Amino acid sequence: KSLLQQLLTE
Amino acid sequence: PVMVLENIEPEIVYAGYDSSKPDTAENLLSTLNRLAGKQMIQVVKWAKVLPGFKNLPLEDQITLIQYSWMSLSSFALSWRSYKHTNSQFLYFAPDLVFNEEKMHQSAMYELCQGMHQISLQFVRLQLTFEEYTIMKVLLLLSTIPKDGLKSQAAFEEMRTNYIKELRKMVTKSGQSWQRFYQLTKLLDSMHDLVSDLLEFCFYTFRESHALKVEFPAMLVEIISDQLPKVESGNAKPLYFHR
Ligand SMILES: C[C@@H]1C[C@H]2[C@@H]3CCC4=CC(=O)C=C[C@]4(C)[C@@]3(F)[C@@H](O)C[C@]2(C)[C@@]1(O)C(=O)CO
Repeated sequence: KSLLQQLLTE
Repeated sequence: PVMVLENIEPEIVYAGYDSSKPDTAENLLSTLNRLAGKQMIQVVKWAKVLPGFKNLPLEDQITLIQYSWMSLSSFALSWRSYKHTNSQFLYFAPDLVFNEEKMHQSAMYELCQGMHQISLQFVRLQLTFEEYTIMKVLLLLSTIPKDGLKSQAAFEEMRTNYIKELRKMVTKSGQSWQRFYQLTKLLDSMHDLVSDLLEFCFYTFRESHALKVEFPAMLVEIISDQLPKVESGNAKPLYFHR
């Protein structure tokens, strides 16, 4: 899971 | 939406720059990239809760952030330059402000001059915070893939709503009509600038090891996906004029 993915799906 | 944008506006990020250290291009460029990484975490947090953006599929959200990160970063830089220095300097962070001297030492003098021209325009227009926040959203939705996004219709609906939102802002006539024309011409001028910034960014990213120009994980992931798309012609810039 990419950092963009993590930050958008918190 | 204007009241929402005011509340979700990200706080200032410090570069952690030490002014008593040598002004080499490697040190300057590495500091700015580490700063970009910290700034982008806030940018993504700001994007996540934007009215309408939260309704785009995650894949379209990623595509839009990867295409627009450079535009949002340069526009926010010019905003801080205008608000903290009246566009006399490039206010990257409170502890890292570029004058002509730092511009020459960064090895990106002409690109710094290009980013400064936008700050100069903000002084000329006397840009308001409200206008700035809507323009930032329009920059987030300023580039799409050549074949469009997964939810192209949802995208076009959101973007039209933010264009209408900008028109509603400037109508607060004649002067309001000229203002909408000037703010949308300013948005289009970001495409030419960002194209030159990304060219140098892609070069330093490829030549990271030889140049000793560090990139934080946030920028490594974004640029690794973005660079092949831009270079193959997959990016499609959206314009108000031309
Ligand atoms: C010319 C490019 C464009 C630069 C960027 C221009 C916009 C910007 C504004 C900021 O407030 C902080 C960082 C960034 C986002 C930036 F200043 C740095 O990251 C360094 C950068 C990518 C660059 O200098 C490099 O490629 C260095 O490797």
